[PDB]
Amino acid sequence: LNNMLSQLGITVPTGTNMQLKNVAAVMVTASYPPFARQGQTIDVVVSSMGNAKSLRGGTLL
Amino acid sequence: LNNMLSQLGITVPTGTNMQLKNVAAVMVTASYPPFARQGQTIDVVVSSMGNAKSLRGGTLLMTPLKGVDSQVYALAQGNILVGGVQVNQLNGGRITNGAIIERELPTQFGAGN
Amino acid sequence: CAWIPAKPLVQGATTAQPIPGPVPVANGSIFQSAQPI
Amino acid sequence: CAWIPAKPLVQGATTAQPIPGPVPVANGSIFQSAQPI
Amino acid sequence: CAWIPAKPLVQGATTAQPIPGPVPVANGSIFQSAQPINYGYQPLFEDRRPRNIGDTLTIVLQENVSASKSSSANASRDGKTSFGFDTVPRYLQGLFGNSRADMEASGGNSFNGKGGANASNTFSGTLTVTVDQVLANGNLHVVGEKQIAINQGTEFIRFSGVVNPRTISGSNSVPSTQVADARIEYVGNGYINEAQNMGWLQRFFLNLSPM
Amino acid sequence: CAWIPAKPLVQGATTAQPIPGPVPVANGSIFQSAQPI
Amino acid sequence: TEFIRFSGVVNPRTISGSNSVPSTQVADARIEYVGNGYINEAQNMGWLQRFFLNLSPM
Amino acid sequence: TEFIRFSGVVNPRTISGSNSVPSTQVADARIEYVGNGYINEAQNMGWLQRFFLNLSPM
Amino acid sequence: TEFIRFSGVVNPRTISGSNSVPSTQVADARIEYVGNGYINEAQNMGWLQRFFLNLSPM
Amino acid sequence: CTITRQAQVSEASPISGIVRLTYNQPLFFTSRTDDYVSHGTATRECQQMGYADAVSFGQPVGTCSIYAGSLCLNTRFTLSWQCR
Amino acid sequence: CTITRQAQVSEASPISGIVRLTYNQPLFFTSRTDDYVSHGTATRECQQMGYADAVSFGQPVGTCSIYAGSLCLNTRFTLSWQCR
Amino acid sequence: CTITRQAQVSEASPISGIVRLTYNQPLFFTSRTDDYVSHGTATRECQQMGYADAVSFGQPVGTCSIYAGSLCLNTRFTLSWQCR
Ligand SMILES: CCCCCCCCCCCCCCCC(=O)O[C@H](CCCCCCCCCCC)CC(=O)N[C@H]1[C@@H](OP(=O)(O)O)O[C@H](CO[C@@H]2O[C@H](CO)[C@@H](OP(=O)(O)O)[C@H](OC(=O)C[C@@H](CCCCCCCCCCC)OC(=O)CCCCCCCCCCCCC)[C@H]2NC(=O)C[C@@H](CCCCCCCCCCC)OC(=O)CCCCCCCCCCC)[C@@H](O)[C@@H]1OC(=O)C[C@H](O)CCCCCCCCCCC
Ligand SMILES: O=C(O)[C@H]1C[C@@H](O)[C@@H](O)[C@@H]([C@H](O)CO)O1
Repeated sequence: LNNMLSQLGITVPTGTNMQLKNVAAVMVTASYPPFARQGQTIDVVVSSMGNAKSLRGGTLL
Repeated sequence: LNNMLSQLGITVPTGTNMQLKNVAAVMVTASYPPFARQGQTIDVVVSSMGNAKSLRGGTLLMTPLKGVDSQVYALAQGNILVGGVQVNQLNGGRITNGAIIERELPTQFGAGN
Repeated sequence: CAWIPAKPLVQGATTAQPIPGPVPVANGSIFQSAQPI
Repeated sequence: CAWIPAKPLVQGATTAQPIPGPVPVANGSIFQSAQPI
Repeated sequence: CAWIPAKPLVQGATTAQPIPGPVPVANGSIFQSAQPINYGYQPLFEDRRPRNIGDTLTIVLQENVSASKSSSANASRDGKTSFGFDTVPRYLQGLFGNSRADMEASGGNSFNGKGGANASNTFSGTLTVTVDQVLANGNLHVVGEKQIAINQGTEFIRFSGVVNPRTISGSNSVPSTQVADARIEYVGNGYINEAQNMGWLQRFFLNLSPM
Repeated sequence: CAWIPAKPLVQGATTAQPIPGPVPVANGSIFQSAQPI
Repeated sequence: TEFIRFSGVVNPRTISGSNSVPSTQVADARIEYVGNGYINEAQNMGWLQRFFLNLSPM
Repeated sequence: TEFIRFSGVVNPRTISGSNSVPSTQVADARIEYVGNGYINEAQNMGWLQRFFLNLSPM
Repeated sequence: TEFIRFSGVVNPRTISGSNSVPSTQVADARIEYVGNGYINEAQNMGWLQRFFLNLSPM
Repeated sequence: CTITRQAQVSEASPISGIVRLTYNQPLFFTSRTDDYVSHGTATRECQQMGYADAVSFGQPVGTCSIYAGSLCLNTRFTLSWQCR
Repeated sequence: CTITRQAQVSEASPISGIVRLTYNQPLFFTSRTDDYVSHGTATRECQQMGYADAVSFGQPVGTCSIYAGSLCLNTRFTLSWQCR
Repeated sequence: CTITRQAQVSEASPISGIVRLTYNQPLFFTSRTDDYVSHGTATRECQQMGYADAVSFGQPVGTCSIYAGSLCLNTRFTLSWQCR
């Protein structure tokens, strides 16, 4: 999250609490189909990585 | 919030309490449509980032929407709409026509055969 | 001697005059790009 | 003597000028590859 | 001498006679205007940062720089060899009978080099400066000067630099460390300042005399 | 000597006379712009 | 007079908060802290002593 | 003046967090920390002493 | 200048975690830690003393 | 005493389209080449690059390049142009 | 005093398609070979490799190569090109 | 002073198909044999092994082989090729 914020233009000090509960680290897996074209879209599967309780209405970024 | 205040002309001292509960840091995602024009508007999705309880009647303030190249492609601002035992998601909302495009992607359409 | 001519290691001008930027385009938008690099 | 010519062990330029990169291809995608190695 | 004519640094009249003002206009209103001067727009909730040429800003110097450098090297070599019979066998008298093989030698080589350097400076003042011009990006070029005549001499404290109109905090104050192109002068006059000059002969000896 | 002519490092005038600004335009608005830069 | 001059290349991502970046994070660090006047002149070796240091055996 | 120069080959996987990598993790480590001026000159042996050190018996 | 050079054969199974392997686990361990300059020269015996050490009786 | 000329180019960076020219001033000397040759050179540099129509946009900058004790033997003055 | 030439090639890495040329400058000397021979050599190197149409894309870099006390007997100036 | 030749082979490992050639450089000497003889030798080594069509794929590496105090009497330069 800090890396994303720094890339977007916000640099959080290294020593900070940063105790958030609305985000979850996830791994996304996809099946690259044969003859895949540049503009096409595919379905993905998102699975929690840490200790997140649920991903009910989350958004993958 | 302090950066926004300083940009607007208010410089809060570095050492201060600043314990507010009416604001929430959010990430806004948008779908840049094909052949996007400069003046057109697109829908955006706002999702809470920190520990905000809800975004029921919140307002998104002038967030720049950038592509994977770190370029500002839209500006999003407006009012969040969230659903009012299957409870609705109160930490994620949608803004219709909340984002106005700023840049146009060059295309080859019409060239070649 | 201390009066012998010498060149400081930080050579060149120590100042940069800011550029005014590009004049706005009357496209009806307050936002104006800045020539992405 | 300390004035005898000498070559530092770290020879060559100590600076690298960044490359601007490849011009974008008007394929309609914001994402642009970078010549995978 | 103290009787030589002199001009005080605060020149001109030290008094201003108040103006009576404008005679009232018989418009039927007790309120009477006073010839408004400036028509410019002024925000209410902003921090009243300097914005134009005549605007004034407060600078807190709080400058503190300290640099140190040290180096040393050494090299010591010592050797000392000996050999002696003091008693030689009859059969070995041919080779070592005399002191022919008796040997004794010593050698030493010691070197020690050192070097060092220090440079520190501090500044703990406050000076109000005035904007000189507004740059293209909005940065303000600030120049200010203050003269104080305690007695028997004058001190000039002058500051110059470029200040970004976003580091100004609260009461129009910005630390000197946040000012680009920091030019700070704190000079003096009079015999007090003259007593701190080396002197022509001593300066020549310092710059030319060997060692 | 201390009487030798010298130029202080902070050269130039240490004062700026404020500009009166632009005369108001009789457009019926109390607000008046200030020539945005 | 004392002149403190700095030069380098700074990545626009190590700048933290109030537009501050440690000098250790700046590439091509060129730092000069020089002085003038008789104070600085008194710290020069002197021509004869310098010649002896650079040439005198031992 | 002091010059501190570094050269090496860094694997782009030992870089941890804030773009920092210990020098012990860099292959082909070339580290130079040299000086100039009379301070550096005073640390040179001297021609005669160097000749004696390299040639004088014992 | 100091040169530290290492050579050997490492089995690609004793490498633990962060690409680190103790030197005791490397076959054909060749380790050199040599120096240059008058500092290194001062640690050489000297031709006459070396000859006496290698030839002088007792 | 008050005569100088020969203001040349010193930098041409396409990134941001910035052209920088430099000229020299002796200790007790002034300098103003022609007020037009610098513009011509900046326009030539912009045309050589992808931009054109150089604009001064700035003010001369003078930084000492040669130091001799408490003096300034030479001063470098820079002129900046933003190609558009 | 102000005459130098003979800017040669020093590196040609197909990875990232980078060509580097180097030239020398004496202590009190300048150097600018022809502003075109470097481009020709870079194009030749790119053609030798799988790329072509070398672009300067950068600015000259000067690092001292010979040190004599508090001086710089020789300075190395580098020109970089990105084959495309 | 600036003349050297005779770049020979030093290693041919079928594992990974790596060919290494080495040449020597005196203290104040340069070296560039012909830029083509090394390729020919690498191709010959690859053909001798099960591979072929050697590719330079790399850059010359120079490591001192003879040490005389604070000097480098001889320098070894290596050229690597990956048979394919
Ligand atoms: C890295 C290794 C490389 C290999 C190196 C090879 C060896 C490298 C060389 C090492 C040996 C040094 C040479 C010294 C003599 C010489 O040449 O260099 C002199 C200058 C010095 C230069 C050296 C710089 C080297 C630079 C360094 C180089 C190092 C590399 C010039 C000179 O000559 N100066 C000279 C001059 O002075 P003056 O200028 O003022 O005039 O005259 C005066 C007066 O003469 C005397 O008078 C006496 C009566 O008065 C008389 O007795 P009397 O019986 O008659 O009474 C008596 O006769 C006698 O000894 C009578 C009889 C004694 C027998 C007793 C049994 C002893 C056995 C003892 C056995 C020895 C065991 C090793 O003899 C001998 O058989 C000697 C034994 C021969 C052994 C052969 C080895 C077989 C291998 C056996 C191998 C064993 C295997 C296990 C008279 N003696 C003489 O003439 C002198 C000479 C006569 C030669 C004729 C004999 C056949 C030689 C035949 C051949 C010899 C060739 C070499 O004998 C020697 O020593 C020769 C020693 C040779 C040893 C070499 C070993 C090789 C290993 C082989 C290794 C490869 C002398 O004092 C003076 O010499 C002296 O002072 C010398 C002093 O004593 C002895 C000090 C030795 C301390 C060690 C050195 C320490 C010095 C260190 C500092 C530098
Ligand atoms: O055997 C010899 O050669 C010697 C024995 C010593 O006495 C020596 O010193 C020398 C003397 O000089 C003669 O006078 O003679």
